[PDB]
Amino acid sequence: KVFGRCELAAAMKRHGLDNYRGYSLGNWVCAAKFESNFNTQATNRNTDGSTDYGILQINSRWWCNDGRTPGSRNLCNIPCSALLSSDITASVNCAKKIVSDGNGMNAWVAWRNRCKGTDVQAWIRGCRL
Repeated sequence: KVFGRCELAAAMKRHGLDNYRGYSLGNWVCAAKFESNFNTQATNRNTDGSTDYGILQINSRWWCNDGRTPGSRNLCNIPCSALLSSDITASVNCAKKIVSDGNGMNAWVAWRNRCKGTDVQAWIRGCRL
């Protein structure tokens, strides 16, 4: 599923991401834009052999099982395929655990490089929320 910007903002808000760990909703929308272009089916292979999955490009080295990332963990307790669903529940729950893990949203390199320090609220501007 390819979400609209405001559609995703509303879904993320319903699932409790606004202000989660102090990160306003715009941060999460910005992160999804630059990680996946709002596409739940996005997958990208990393040099280390792990793969990033879903709307927030959650990585198989730590967070989910894909059966092909040697030495990895599955801290979210899910198959990585769960992160590709049109229903973002799994991605949101897993993201809550990632962002709570010490480094905050810096876990998403695209957030750090493209959202951090910018007017992230612009990403939810005009949205009925």
